[PDB]
Amino acid sequence: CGVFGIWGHEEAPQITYYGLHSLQHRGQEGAGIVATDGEKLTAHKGQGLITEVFQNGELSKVKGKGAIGHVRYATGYENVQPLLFRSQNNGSLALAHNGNLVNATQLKQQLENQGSIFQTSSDTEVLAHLIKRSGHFTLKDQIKNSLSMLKGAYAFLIMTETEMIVALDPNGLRPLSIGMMGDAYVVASETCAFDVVGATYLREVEPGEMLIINDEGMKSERFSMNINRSICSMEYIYFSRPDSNIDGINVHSARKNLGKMLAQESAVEADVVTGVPDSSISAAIGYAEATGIPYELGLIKNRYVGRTFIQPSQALREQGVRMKLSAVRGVVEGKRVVMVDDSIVRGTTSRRIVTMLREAGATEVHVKISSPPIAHPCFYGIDTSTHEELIASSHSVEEIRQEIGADTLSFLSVEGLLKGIGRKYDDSNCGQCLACFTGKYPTEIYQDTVLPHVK
Amino acid sequence: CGVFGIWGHEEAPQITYYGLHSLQHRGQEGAGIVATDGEKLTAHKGQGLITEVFQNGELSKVKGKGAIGHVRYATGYENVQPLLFRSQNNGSLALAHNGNLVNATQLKQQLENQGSIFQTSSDTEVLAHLIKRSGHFTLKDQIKNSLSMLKGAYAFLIMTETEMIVALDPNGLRPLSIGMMGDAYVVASETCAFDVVGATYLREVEPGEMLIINDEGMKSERFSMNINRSICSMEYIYFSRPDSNIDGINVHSARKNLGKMLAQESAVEADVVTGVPDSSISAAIGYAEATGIPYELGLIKNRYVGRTFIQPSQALREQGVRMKLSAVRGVVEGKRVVMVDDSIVRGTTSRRIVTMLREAGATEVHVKISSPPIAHPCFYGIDTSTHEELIASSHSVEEIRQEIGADTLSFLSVEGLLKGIGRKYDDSNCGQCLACFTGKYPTEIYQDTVLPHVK
Amino acid sequence: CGVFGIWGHEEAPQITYYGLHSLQHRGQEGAGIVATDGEKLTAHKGQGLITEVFQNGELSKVKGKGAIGHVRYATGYENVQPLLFRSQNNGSLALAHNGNLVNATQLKQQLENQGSIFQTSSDTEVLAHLIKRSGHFTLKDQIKNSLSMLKGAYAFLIMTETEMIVALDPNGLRPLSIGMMGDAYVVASETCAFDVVGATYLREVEPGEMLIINDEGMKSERFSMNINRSICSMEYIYFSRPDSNIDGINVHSARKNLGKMLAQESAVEADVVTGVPDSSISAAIGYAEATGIPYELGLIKNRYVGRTFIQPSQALREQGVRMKLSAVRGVVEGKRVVMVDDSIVRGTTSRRIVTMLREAGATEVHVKISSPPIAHPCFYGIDTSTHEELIASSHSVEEIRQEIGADTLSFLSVEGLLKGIGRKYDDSNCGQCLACFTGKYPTEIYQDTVLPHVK
Amino acid sequence: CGVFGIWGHEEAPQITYYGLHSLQHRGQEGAGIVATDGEKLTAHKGQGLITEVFQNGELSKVKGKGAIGHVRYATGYENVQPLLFRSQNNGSLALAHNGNLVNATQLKQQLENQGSIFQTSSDTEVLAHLIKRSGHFTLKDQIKNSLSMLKGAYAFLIMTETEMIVALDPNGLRPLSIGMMGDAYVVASETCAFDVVGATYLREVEPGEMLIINDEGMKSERFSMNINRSICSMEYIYFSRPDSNIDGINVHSARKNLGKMLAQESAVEADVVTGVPDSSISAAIGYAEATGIPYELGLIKNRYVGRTFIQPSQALREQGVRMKLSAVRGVVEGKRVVMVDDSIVRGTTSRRIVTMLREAGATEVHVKISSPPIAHPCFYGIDTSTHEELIASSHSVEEIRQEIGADTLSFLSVEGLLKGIGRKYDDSNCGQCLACFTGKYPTEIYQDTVLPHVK
Ligand SMILES: Nc1ncnc2c1ncn2[C@@H]1O[C@H](COP(=O)(O)OP(=O)(O)O)[C@@H](O)[C@H]1O
Ligand SMILES: Nc1ncnc2c1ncn2[C@@H]1O[C@H](COP(=O)(O)OP(=O)(O)O)[C@@H](O)[C@H]1O
Ligand SMILES: Nc1ncnc2c1ncn2[C@@H]1O[C@H](COP(=O)(O)OP(=O)(O)O)[C@@H](O)[C@H]1O
Ligand SMILES: Nc1ncnc2c1ncn2[C@@H]1O[C@H](COP(=O)(O)OP(=O)(O)O)[C@@H](O)[C@H]1O
Ligand SMILES: Nc1nc2c(ncn2[C@@H]2O[C@H](COP(=O)(O)O)[C@@H](O)[C@H]2O)c(=O)[nH]1
Ligand SMILES: Nc1nc2c(ncn2[C@@H]2O[C@H](COP(=O)(O)O)[C@@H](O)[C@H]2O)c(=O)[nH]1
Ligand SMILES: Nc1nc2c(ncn2[C@@H]2O[C@H](COP(=O)(O)O)[C@@H](O)[C@H]2O)c(=O)[nH]1
Ligand SMILES: Nc1nc2c(ncn2[C@@H]2O[C@H](COP(=O)(O)O)[C@@H](O)[C@H]2O)c(=O)[nH]1
Ligand code: SF4
Ligand code: SF4
Ligand SMILES: [Mg+2]
Ligand SMILES: [Mg+2]
Ligand SMILES: [Mg+2]
Ligand SMILES: [Mg+2]
Repeated sequence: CGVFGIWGHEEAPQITYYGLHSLQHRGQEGAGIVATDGEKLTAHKGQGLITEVFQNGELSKVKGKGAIGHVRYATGYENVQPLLFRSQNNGSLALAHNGNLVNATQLKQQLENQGSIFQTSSDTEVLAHLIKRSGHFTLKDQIKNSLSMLKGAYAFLIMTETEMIVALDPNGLRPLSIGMMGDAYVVASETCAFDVVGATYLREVEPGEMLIINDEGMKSERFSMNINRSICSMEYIYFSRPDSNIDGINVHSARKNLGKMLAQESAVEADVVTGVPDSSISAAIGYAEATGIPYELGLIKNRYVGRTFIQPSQALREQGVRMKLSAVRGVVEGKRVVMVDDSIVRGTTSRRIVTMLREAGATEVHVKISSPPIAHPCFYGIDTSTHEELIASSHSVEEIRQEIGADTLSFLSVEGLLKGIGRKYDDSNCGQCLACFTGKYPTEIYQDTVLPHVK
Repeated sequence: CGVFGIWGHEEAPQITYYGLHSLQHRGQEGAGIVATDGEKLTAHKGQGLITEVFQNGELSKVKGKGAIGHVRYATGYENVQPLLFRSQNNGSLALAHNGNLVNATQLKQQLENQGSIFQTSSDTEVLAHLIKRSGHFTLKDQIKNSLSMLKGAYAFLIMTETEMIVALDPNGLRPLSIGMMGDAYVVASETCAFDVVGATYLREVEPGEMLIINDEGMKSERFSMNINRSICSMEYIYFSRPDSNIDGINVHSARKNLGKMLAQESAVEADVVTGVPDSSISAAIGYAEATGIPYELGLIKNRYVGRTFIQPSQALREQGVRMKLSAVRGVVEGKRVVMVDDSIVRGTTSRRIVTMLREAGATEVHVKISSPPIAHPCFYGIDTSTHEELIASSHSVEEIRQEIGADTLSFLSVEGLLKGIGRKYDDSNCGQCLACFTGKYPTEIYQDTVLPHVK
Repeated sequence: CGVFGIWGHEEAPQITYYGLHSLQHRGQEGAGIVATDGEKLTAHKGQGLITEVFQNGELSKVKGKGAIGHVRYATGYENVQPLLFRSQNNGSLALAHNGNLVNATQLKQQLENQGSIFQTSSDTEVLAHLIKRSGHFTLKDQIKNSLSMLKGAYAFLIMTETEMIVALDPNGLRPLSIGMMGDAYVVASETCAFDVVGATYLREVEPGEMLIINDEGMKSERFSMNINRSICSMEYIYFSRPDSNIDGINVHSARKNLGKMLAQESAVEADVVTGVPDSSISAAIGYAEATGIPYELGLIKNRYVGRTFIQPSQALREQGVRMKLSAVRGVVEGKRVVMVDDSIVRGTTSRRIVTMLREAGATEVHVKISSPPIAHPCFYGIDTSTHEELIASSHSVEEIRQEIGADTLSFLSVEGLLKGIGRKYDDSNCGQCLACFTGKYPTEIYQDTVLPHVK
Repeated sequence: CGVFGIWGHEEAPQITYYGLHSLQHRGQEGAGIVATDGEKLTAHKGQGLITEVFQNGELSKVKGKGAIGHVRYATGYENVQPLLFRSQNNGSLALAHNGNLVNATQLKQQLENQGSIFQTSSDTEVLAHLIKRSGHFTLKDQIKNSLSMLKGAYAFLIMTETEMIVALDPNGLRPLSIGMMGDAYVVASETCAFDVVGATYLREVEPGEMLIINDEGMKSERFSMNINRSICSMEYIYFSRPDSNIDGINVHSARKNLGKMLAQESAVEADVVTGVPDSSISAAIGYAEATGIPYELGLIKNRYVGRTFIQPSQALREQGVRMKLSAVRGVVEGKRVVMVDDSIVRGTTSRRIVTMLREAGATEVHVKISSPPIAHPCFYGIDTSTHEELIASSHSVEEIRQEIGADTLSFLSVEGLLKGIGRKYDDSNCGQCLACFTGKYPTEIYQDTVLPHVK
């Protein structure tokens, strides 16, 4: 999921459309914008892409000087964010979340026992309920208080008629950054949103920090003095857009260095290096460049394989009909190929890619993954978690190489990964979460905790 | 436009969906399939993408053992091909064209003076009328006769209840190839269609050749003994998909060598090489690889900028809101950049790209084009032609350079182009049309001839 | 089908929208408007209702000072009229037909043997082909000549850049009338269109007459000196809108008199008179009024049973789920009911209505039909013809009574019908066609002649 | 709004579709069904008509043995009912309301001060919140308790996995009735739903009664011992379907007697009586029948003037383009006309109708309304309330006549209204609410009370 907010701009909702658009890759299962003129909050949101949602429901209707918007990844319209709430006497509150609350089950029951009704399936709503059923005089304080009860990953955009309030979990598991458009303030899951809308980078939101932005500026305030830096590794490996800089480190560049690292760890002798569009192009470029083997487009992703697309019958696929990707035998025929991918999860893609490549007449396929094996669940986002079984969880690397049918299989080591990304922080893992590789989670996982999809 | 036919396959219409899908890049302004069981011809076709056309109108309805399908590029439903015609006594005829008939105006008047009514704007219809108002006993012959009266570029798919008939203009200006799916025969504008559906390459259809395919096989027959090989250069430079092999030469590989050629002609000293997604990625890879400068993603194309997408107000764009592309300052900031593009037409894109790149903090932009300047009209397809004025037609490489704002600007020479593609044919231009560069057209252009868009 | 044209009005296409709208009942299977400014012809047309076609495709795009429009009844977007044809040297022609050409098969072959290609399934196209392949210098003359070769029912609207041309078959089987909007001329299948758009009635187009309307006025010209008046009876009984006056006789009033006639022929003793909405409301009002029995709404038609509507499973219908109509037991329970309907065709509706009425607790059902039995095919329109078998064609009135389950069944006699409508022409059937009752067709029916649906 | 529930039927959701369909006239601004198999509650709902909602979202998905459905009138998807609520431990609750809670503002603040979040704008949600934040052990009791805190009009359908619970406000302002389908129980706003789905009438739900229906039957329980019968008069005059029997009195028959009453109060000498389709057809029939003047269709409502329909420019309307209705001059030309309408609100319709009728050449128009003037707000439904100003509130009868331009204007007296409906309940107004005529409301209207639209 991706979130974008901006405060202090005539066309805040348009900017949000564009910002949110640049984050559209974060998920395409819904989208929404809520905007404020100072008096009223306007809002349109729906399922599907941002474009399926607007000009299928007018962007003109939503008007304001501040807005927050959310792009939802999904595994019901009630769940499409931002969530907006109105009240008789106390005005309005819109909220948008990226992450996952690892104690949400707990809190829902407590809040339900206190008499809260839940209408969505979102964590964002839980935050809404804590805020309401909170003692403090001010919202700033209701929020600070509520935040400190949440466990897990969360980047939160919240706004009312008069302010925008931004908060990041004290591990800073998800990225969140701040930018300037003149005097406007902009806040986005990824920096690419800034590039796209004309915003200048300012800095990251600090884990455990909270920003209150309004017509007289921005103020920062802690809500968790002790912080334990562990940003999601997959943001770097896979999930963010390559033009984004996570913490000033560019995602393309990082992923390319992950390729150089792979080349230094497990070089093999070969004729062409291909990436997989679009997950592992930057790794592949980096790998080829390190080894001296030429980078080729040995695999093509069909640009138009949306949800509209009719799946070939399984019998057709046996026949050889491709769906999303195919191997270019124009390029690989008679070559021995290094196929670089960002990661392996189920293993199903790499097996398929190895098979197509051989069916295009590659003589060797050497699969090289720019991540350590993925053997543990994620609990910090629906986007990053999965219900699918993990191959790395039960198969050794060699057991895996046999399953995908590669000639060789190589994963980046953890040091390689950490070294490749080049993150500066002082501890044995550079302020990154590595839970899904190592099994060592940066927050406690309770026994009532459900997997993000399980909601 | 792109055309796909297959004869001898239970699921000919499904295969055509998938084949046509792989050619979807050829144009998205309409699409259609016509299929035959041996008795009746079924057909669904509409405007928009293949997916907007199917599951918006059922693919299940169209059933057969042969089908031909067309994907239309455009600058009205009546014009979406294939064109299907029925008759009381003489059964049916479906026709699909890719190319442009440089004498269509002439023929229309003659056929109109003979009492033909025209209901579409397509060249395909002209062929239908010549066939009908033709003397010969058989269709094969009516077609051969009709064909010989056409001037220009044309790949034709034609079919009836009982046969499929394929024909290519005797210059072979557009590609057309044949493949096998078991015993089925398959014919497509590009080979990538074969890759995608499980077809094996057989050969190209010969310029001036005509194929008749039916339940007992395929037969070839000339309709123009003297042929003059001049395949569209842009198919190689720009227009085909990179996994396609035009005449056994792979389009990715070719375009990459065009990069190597650029590097040998006009190397400059720089820090990063970027392509433009997706037009000039392969050129860029090749250029970087030749020069030793690192390949980076210094430009990103937003994946979701469909026709649904709301254009930023011109005032917003002045503000810095991007549409389709943006420059990654995460990558270029402080670097001197070689920006490789396939071609320049209006010049408007390259100017923009140069500006964004400088706004992302690139210190130098060196624009290097993997084509000779484009200074003459195309007359051999709506896809390849344009109503926009050509910058290269009135500006020296210098006045252009100044106009896009590049530090340097370099076009591939013609020899470089010919050498890069590396066609082996014996004549001064390797069996390629270079008309839009050189002004020397491979067919005669009459005075009544309209530009392809003018229809 | 219904046709509307107007010449000499800034907003001719809007007027046509509205005119066509008032004729929407004529059929809902497509619709189109073609308009001219004097230079170019603009045109939008599609399948479905006029509103599904406009604001699903803009009315703003079609602009002009004359337009013709068509509303199509159906049992292909190629078939939606008007048909528009363009040419290199000779400008444009749009044509719209209401009726059916009883020799169309003949003509198509002849025109096909002369080398015409047919792209639609419409009669309108045949006229287009005769006009083109016609010897005379002027269009007026080409049309007159072409017309005289047509056999059957036809009201034609035709127009070019400069004129509108209107023609009615020399039997005047379909209505067609002329009106004035200021200085504009208006032509419509039904007069209700005039009421709706602010047009004044002028007169009927004479059977075998042809109008040429242009910027200097209207001129009349015969194309068949000998005429034989036989207007479709169903236009009066059923098919036209009740606010329309066919030949100055109002359709409501006529149908009501048909009710008075029924009352004079076969009065029965009963408690309530119900019509069937909406086919036989006026008849029912008239019947009740004659007999003195009270008019009630003993049947209700659900206003929202469009094509979107999910048909109840046949098992549900056995359970008692209704679709379009139901009987009001609030009104009929314990009463003996006269149920008046305009006509019987298959018989399936009257049986159902009799059953529902008995299930609402009516003690008697007396079915009284304001038309003679329908025992012969129609050949003069798809609207008026049917592929369904005619009950009256094989069943005596008695049998039909037994089949619908009525207590009594009564059809209007032919004299009653003729007397009720009240037309004053001097011949044994008052200038009406009674073919589907009597079997005596007012034009010759050839052996190659297909039923209007068979196309 | 209209509500339909049925318990104990394999196809409960289909039946609900059909039942809801028959209540579609109640409003077309949304629709929804929730169904239960005993374990899970399934639900589809959306904006627009029932058919726009289903087969645009599958009815097959929603399955069960009980269901409740709602059809919403509106002047958001969040507001489309039924409202469905789920919980971790306590299962599910769906609720649907028809009516309006005249103290909802009060209760929302109280519930908001107790920490409730409100996500819809509906009264239905308020009931949901009272139920949750209620002390009692059982739901039956939580509801009874919650109900007793509501002020205003309310018919409520509520259901869970195991039961259906129905309740009517102790004034019985909205109709609600019970029927049988074999052993199934059916509950609907109007009886016409029963007719349509094959249900037998059982009785009305008693004002202040509550039904609990489950797999072992139905049980009744009061929640307000003292009841004060005042059913909405407009249900009879206008709002219900003519085949519905409100409290055993048929709505057609009643409205017809309202015509007889009008005829007895203010007969005038005239030539034809027309109603207005479809609001005042039954009144008109009754009037004509009383006076002996013939009933004619002097006005026609265009059947296809949906929300899709393009409104004629105001300039066109000045020209004489009609929208929904037009006058039949075929019928009224030269006649003096009694135009009977159910009611007058703004007065805008009657003025228009009088004008069209004169433009069709009626010599006199005598407007006769089958309701007392409407001079006071409604507070008991969005359907029945309006934001438009009431003409009768500031204009004397004779001042309205001048405004609509009638020759004469006549309202039914209150006695006439009461007498016509035939009602005899032992009080001065027969158990009907007459608030919008008299100003004497049957419940107290608080100072915080907003007009139903104001939400
Ligand atoms: N506009 C864009 N340009 C380039 N890369 C992008 C863009 N948007 C997202 N991405 C990248 O796409 C990658 C995944 O692409 P995709 O092929 O859809 O993934 P996968 O094949 O694994 O399902 C991500 O790792 C991300 O960096
Ligand atoms: N599925 C695909 N994968 C990669 N490249 C593709 C694909 N389909 C088409 N192309 C390529 O895209 C290029 C043009 O992409 P695009 O960015 O849309 O062009 P442009 O930016 O010039 O308008 C073509 O030169 C073609 O080779
Ligand atoms: N706007 C209208 N108002 C009243 N009657 C109309 C209107 N439009 C068409 N009609 C009438 O509707 C009748 C048929 O209505 P419908 O119930 O659809 O026919 P059927 O039930 O036989 O299929 C026609 O006989 C025609 O006169
Ligand atoms: N299927 C139906 N058949 C007949 N009358 C109906 C039907 N459904 C609703 N009605 C009636 O329609 C009347 C209003 O019709 P309409 O013309 O839409 O109202 P109005 O013109 O006042 O806006 C109501 O008074 C109601 O009794
Ligand atoms: N790690 C990861 N990879 C993903 C995700 N979604 C798609 N992918 C892609 O899926 C690949 C592995 O797919 P799998 O092995 O499960 O078939 C990775 O290369 C990556 O490109 C996700 O959420 N996480
Ligand atoms: N030559 C050519 N380039 C095209 C066409 N359509 C899009 N392009 C793209 O447009 C670029 C030049 O755009 P322009 O200079 O006209 O603004 C080329 O790099 C190519 O990527 C086309 O039909 N022909
Ligand atoms: N005569 C006739 N009736 C039609 C037509 N379309 C619908 N109807 C209706 O169908 C009724 C008879 O239906 P059927 O007996 O075929 O079931 C007539 O009352 C009329 O209301 C048509 O084209 N012709
Ligand atoms: N009383 C009433 N009439 C309504 C309503 N909606 C539509 N109408 C119609 O509107 C007519 C009066 O329209 P008006 O005078 O406001 O222009 C009544 O005859 C009735 O047919 C409603 O909610 N209440
Ligand atoms: S477990 Fe893996 S995917 Fe999840 S936050 Fe940590 S690094 Fe990211
Ligand atoms: S046969 Fe019957 S339906 Fe046909 S034109 Fe004659 S009267 Fe009309
Ligand atoms: Mg990948
Ligand atoms: Mg390019
Ligand atoms: Mg009828
Ligand atoms: Mg009314």
